[PDB]
Amino acid sequence: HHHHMRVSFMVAMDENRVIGKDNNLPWRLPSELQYVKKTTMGHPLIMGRKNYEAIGRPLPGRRNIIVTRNEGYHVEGCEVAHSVEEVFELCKNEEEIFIFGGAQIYDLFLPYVDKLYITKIHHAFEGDTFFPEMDMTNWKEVFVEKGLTDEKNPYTYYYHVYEKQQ
Amino acid sequence: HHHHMRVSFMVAMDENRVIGKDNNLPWRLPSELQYVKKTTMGHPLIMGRKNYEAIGRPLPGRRNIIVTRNEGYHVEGCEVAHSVEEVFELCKNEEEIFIFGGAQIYDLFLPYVDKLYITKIHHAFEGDTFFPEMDMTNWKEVFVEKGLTDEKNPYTYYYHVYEKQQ
Ligand SMILES: NC(=O)C1=CN([C@@H]2O[C@H](COP(=O)(O)OP(=O)(O)OC[C@H]3O[C@@H](n4cnc5c(N)ncnc54)[C@H](OP(=O)(O)O)[C@@H]3O)[C@@H](O)[C@H]2O)C=CC1
Ligand SMILES: NC(=O)C1=CN([C@@H]2O[C@H](COP(=O)(O)OP(=O)(O)OC[C@H]3O[C@@H](n4cnc5c(N)ncnc54)[C@H](OP(=O)(O)O)[C@@H]3O)[C@@H](O)[C@H]2O)C=CC1
Ligand SMILES: CCc1nc(N)nc(N)c1C#CCc1cc(OC)c(OC)c(OC)c1
Ligand SMILES: CCc1nc(N)nc(N)c1C#CCc1cc(OC)c(OC)c(OC)c1
Repeated sequence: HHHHMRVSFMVAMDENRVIGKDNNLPWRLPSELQYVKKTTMGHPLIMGRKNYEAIGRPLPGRRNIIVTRNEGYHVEGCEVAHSVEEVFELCKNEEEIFIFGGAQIYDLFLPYVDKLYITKIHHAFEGDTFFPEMDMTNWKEVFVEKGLTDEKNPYTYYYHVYEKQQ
Repeated sequence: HHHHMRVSFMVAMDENRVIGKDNNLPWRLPSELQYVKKTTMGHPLIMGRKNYEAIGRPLPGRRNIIVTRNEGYHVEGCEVAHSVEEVFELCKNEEEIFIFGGAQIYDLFLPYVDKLYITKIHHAFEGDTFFPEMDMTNWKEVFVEKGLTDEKNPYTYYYHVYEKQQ
């Protein structure tokens, strides 16, 4: 609408939409992370404050934008926004931005998502944090591929990309 | 028109519109069945008498409505209707109803379909029962996604959803 960048979600979730456990990731898939790095590289990452602090460091090659209500919050090598609109202001001339989680930030940007890069992990983890439900009416799957399952990547998972039609 | 529920078709068919063989399903896709259960949950299932009897049991979490000309027909845990209009009476205040087959019941409700949930299986099965032809002009595809193909689900198939424009 009023904003001009493509708003993409980047997320990995399990069979029951779990994305987190005890303020961390419930699984380790190095190959899935490499897919994430390659796809997001050169584009802003929009992160909830909690998500960012668990990561602990600016992710290289991308604008790191942290979303917080804390008006005195500052991190070296990162930009801080306090609302959806402030993100939109900081990113006004960007081609595409990646909403990178976690759940509160996914909920925040849900009315604006144009494109969904969702990895689906075929396992039911114990967890406390969930990706929001989405009505996929007027969305089309434009990419799907099986993830690498091996000794280092011990679950079955698929990369999916959906694009909003309206 | 005069009825106020959305009339949805729920069907799985192959390359030649085959839906049945010898009064049963020509394939076993448990993942497709999982999609069907999730999509139809909480909404009425409208089933031809033959379709229902092959299933043999009320499907849980949904109003089971059986269409038959047999005026003395009764099944515990299900409702019986004898015409399209009687189904519309039973479902007058429903949000959406799912025409669940088989072919005679799809034929019956064809003039009233608003929405199509079609699974397309990329294989040509031997069969005797077919989904009726439909002119898709004035229909828009509002969702498409690849189904899961694996050891338990040995065919390639896609979920499609179409909505009628008029
Ligand atoms: N599997 C996956 O794809 C991913 C998993 N995760 C997981 O998710 C979990 C973290 O998610 P979650 O707990 O939801 O936290 P978030 O990352 O969503 O961060 C929540 C914080 O965001 C800020 N915030 C929330 N709403 C607003 C608002 N309206 N305006 C301004 N700031 C706001 C607040 O910061 P403040 O308190 O400073 O005001 C809040 O504490 C972790 O387990 C993490 O590992 C995260 C990303 C991806
Ligand atoms: N792949 C898929 O998506 C699906 C496949 N199927 C398959 O389809 C086949 C069954 O289809 P089909 O043989 O056409 O049978 P139906 O399920 O459509 O049942 C036909 C019965 O419906 C009743 N009926 C038909 N017309 C009317 C009417 N105008 N008024 C009142 N009742 C009516 C009659 O009941 P009565 O004789 O009692 O009077 C008739 O015998 C099976 O092979 C099944 O596995 C079924 C559903 C889905
Ligand atoms: C699970 C991966 C992931 N996959 C996908 N498809 N989208 C995402 N948004 C994320 C994510 C995330 C958050 C996240 C990323 C990380 O590496 C960059 C982390 O370092 C190891 C991390 O440590 C706590 C937490
Ligand atoms: C093939 C599935 C199916 N898929 C879709 N997309 N729509 C449908 N309307 C049906 C259907 C049907 C009929 C049907 C359902 C069943 O499980 C609930 C059955 O039990 C195993 C069954 O056994 C004889 C017959």
